[PDB]
Amino acid sequence: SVYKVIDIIGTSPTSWEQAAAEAVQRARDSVDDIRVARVIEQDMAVDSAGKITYRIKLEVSFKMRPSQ
Amino acid sequence: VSVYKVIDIIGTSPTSWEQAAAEAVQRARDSVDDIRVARVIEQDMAVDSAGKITYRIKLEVSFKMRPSQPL
Amino acid sequence: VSVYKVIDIIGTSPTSWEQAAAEAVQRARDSVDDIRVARVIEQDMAVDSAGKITYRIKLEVSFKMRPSQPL
Amino acid sequence: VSVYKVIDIIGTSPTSWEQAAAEAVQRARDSVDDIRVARVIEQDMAVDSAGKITYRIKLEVSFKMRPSQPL
Amino acid sequence: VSVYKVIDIIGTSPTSWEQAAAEAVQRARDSVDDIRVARVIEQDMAVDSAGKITYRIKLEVSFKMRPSQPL
Amino acid sequence: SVYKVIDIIGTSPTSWEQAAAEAVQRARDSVDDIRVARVIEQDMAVDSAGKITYRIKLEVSFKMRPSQPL
Amino acid sequence: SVYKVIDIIGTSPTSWEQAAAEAVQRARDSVDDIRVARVIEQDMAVDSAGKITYRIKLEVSFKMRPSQPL
Amino acid sequence: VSVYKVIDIIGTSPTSWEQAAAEAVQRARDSVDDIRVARVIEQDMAVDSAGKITYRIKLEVSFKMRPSQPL
Amino acid sequence: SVYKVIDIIGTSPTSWEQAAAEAVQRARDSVDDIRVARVIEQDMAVDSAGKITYRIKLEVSFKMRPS
Amino acid sequence: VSVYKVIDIIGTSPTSWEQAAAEAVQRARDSVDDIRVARVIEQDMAVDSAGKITYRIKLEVSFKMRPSQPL
Amino acid sequence: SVYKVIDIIGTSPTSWEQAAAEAVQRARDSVDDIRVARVIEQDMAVDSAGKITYRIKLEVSFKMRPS
Amino acid sequence: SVYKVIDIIGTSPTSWEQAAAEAVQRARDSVDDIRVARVIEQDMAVDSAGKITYRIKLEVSFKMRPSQPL
Ligand SMILES: [Ca+2]
Ligand SMILES: [Ca+2]
Ligand SMILES: [Ca+2]
Ligand SMILES: [Ca+2]
Ligand SMILES: [Pt+2]
Ligand SMILES: [Pt+2]
Ligand SMILES: [Pt+2]
Repeated sequence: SVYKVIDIIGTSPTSWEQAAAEAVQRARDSVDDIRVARVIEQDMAVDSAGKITYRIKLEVSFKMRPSQ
Repeated sequence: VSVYKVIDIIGTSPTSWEQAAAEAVQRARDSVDDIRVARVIEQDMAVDSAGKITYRIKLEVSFKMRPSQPL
Repeated sequence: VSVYKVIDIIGTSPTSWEQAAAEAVQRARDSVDDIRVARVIEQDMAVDSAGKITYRIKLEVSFKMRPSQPL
Repeated sequence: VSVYKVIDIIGTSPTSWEQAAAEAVQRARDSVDDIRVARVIEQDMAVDSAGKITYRIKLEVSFKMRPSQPL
Repeated sequence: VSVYKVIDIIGTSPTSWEQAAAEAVQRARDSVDDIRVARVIEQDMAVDSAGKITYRIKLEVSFKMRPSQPL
Repeated sequence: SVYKVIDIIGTSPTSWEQAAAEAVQRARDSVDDIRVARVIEQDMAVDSAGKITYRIKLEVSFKMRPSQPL
Repeated sequence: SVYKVIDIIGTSPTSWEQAAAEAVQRARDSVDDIRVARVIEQDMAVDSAGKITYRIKLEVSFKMRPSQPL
Repeated sequence: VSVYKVIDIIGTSPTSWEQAAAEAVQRARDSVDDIRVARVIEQDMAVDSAGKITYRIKLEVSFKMRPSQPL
Repeated sequence: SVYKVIDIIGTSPTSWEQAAAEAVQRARDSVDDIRVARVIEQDMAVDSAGKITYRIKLEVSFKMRPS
Repeated sequence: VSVYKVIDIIGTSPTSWEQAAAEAVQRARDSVDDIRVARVIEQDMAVDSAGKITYRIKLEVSFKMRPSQPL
Repeated sequence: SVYKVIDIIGTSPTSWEQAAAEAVQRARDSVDDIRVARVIEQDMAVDSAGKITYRIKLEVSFKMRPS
Repeated sequence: SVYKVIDIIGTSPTSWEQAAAEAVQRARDSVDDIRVARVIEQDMAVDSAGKITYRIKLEVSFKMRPSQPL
């Protein structure tokens, strides 16, 4: 009945959707009761060749197990 | 003499935020016939226990009120 | 008990944001009798190709929900 | 459901913002019963010339948009 | 005339945010007397070294200034 | 040098500019120091007959005199 | 298509609408496809005599044309 | 020169937002001694299919960062 | 060094990503030096046949040469 | 019953935003000894007509209400 | 009377004040009427060896001159 | 590449810059890939003697790794 909230950033060369999804799946590997991920910010990183990386910051909350 | 109402509406899709937006815009157009702009207010995802993702988006749209229509 | 609905409306005017706002409020009062305040949320101008300006203003108002009005 | 309606509503109470919010939610649930989350947008108090306080709260709620339901 | 001053004030209580607000509004009403609405701007808690909580709330109120009152 | 900041509301049946000018002139009654007023918020009161009052909240700042309260 | 966004400030002794109109016209003298100007901020400057100038900041967008720097 | 860690946590309770906030403070103090302020970030309510309400509240807390353990 | 910051809008019938990349590619035509573009706002234009245009407003910053 | 006033104040300095803030706080403390925290709200610079910069900073401070600081 | 508004970023190895001073002085090379610069955002770049650059984004306005 | 983002507060009697460098330095003890720190909030504490402590809240992000559990 008490949850930790954290922000994470996903990235992808394909889409904000895939960057988000990757980040949520990685989070689920280790905290395992994420129900909602809220989009906080979106941006793009760009290199000199013009390759774009889509980056997305998400807020996810998870039930804290009786631990520190 | 033109007064508009503004509402928020949410679309959802397994595919994308663009698809979730398009669903909500289509449903709004079935109710009113002068929507020209829909602004993105918030985006999120819902994740079910099996890890299936649904993309969700809240849009703000305005449309001209008809005389006598309720608030 | 008493519960209220809040909505956002946009008035428009070739003259002023005050006139656009008064038009929106008067239209609102044609439907509900209990509006005593209207908060300004946003203002803009639309411009056509001749340069004719329409002042536009988004207002938030609230009013009592009547039970015989479906949500 | 691919589309959800969103509305903002205000509840009031002489006793708590929690009561003001529960009343607003329960009144909305009378009309649409799949409301699962209500977000607090704004809180205030009205104070009458005797000093009597009314707690007021504005909530945003969403629910599946029905066929033939206005936006 | 009819110019108002707008100020923020914080009330505190071990019991609730509503009581902390009531304390602040009652205190303000004995100095300035035409306060009709108090808006909640921020809420927090102070926790002491023993773990006792003090709920604290920042409110915005406006009151009519006397014709000659300094700023 | 240190400046006090205050927020004030003016009102008018006619315009927000008048509402603002009224608030600003009242401020100028006890301080020759006001050079900018920022609009923070705008609304209208509407009475039962539907008469409108435009109201506007402004922020002003001015030098703190060594004997004034904050 | 791709567009440029800019903020501009108009001023007037008369009204925020006139300040805004004036800035918009100025903008339109250079580009023909401004369709909306969003109000971002309003303020007033006030001189030592208490004379008021209404000032308004607006955000406008227009199609960027080859003969146009960023 | 000291460094502090900042985290956000959410408490919940069927009773009130004050109680939801106290549950989250209690849980935080099980791990750290020196939380002294908890700022309210957001409040909402979750409503189950039976109409039962749970009050939820997101708090931001800071405390001394110790050389061990995570940023 | 000193950088200029500008806002630009890209549009696409396909996606906000395509609208953004269009806008960034065009910016890098006038100044190759852009490394990040932050999304500021997103919206859609909808015509009377219900055809959607996705639009996105980006902030970019670049080394001021001027020149 | 413990109620606090909140005010905004601005300090200025040709040297730094730190010195600007410190000047404001020191002036505030000349009147009210118990100010312990000041939050930065905004920073800017005023620039004169041959390039001299003045750093300015707006701070928010709170302190227990008292009749020598009416409001 | 009409004014142009722009955002600019300055950097410094030593302070946000100096980073700001630099951006303001660079703007003044091009325009004469700048009277206020508002701070929008502050950040720091940090290289792989731990060296810090203070960066600041300012908004400035000035009268827009003919053409 | 998935990153974690956290907020951290540095303090210093010297300046907000030095308070920021303190928090950045401390974070570098834990992770090595921090390249930018964004300022979120600034404040000061002041003691009864007028001694000031500058405080600054920074947001930083770094690639996820076992030693920095979520
Ligand atoms: Ca309560
Ligand atoms: Ca006007
Ligand atoms: Ca997409
Ligand atoms: Ca400094
Ligand atoms: Pt220790
Ligand atoms: Pt008093
Ligand atoms: Pt891990």
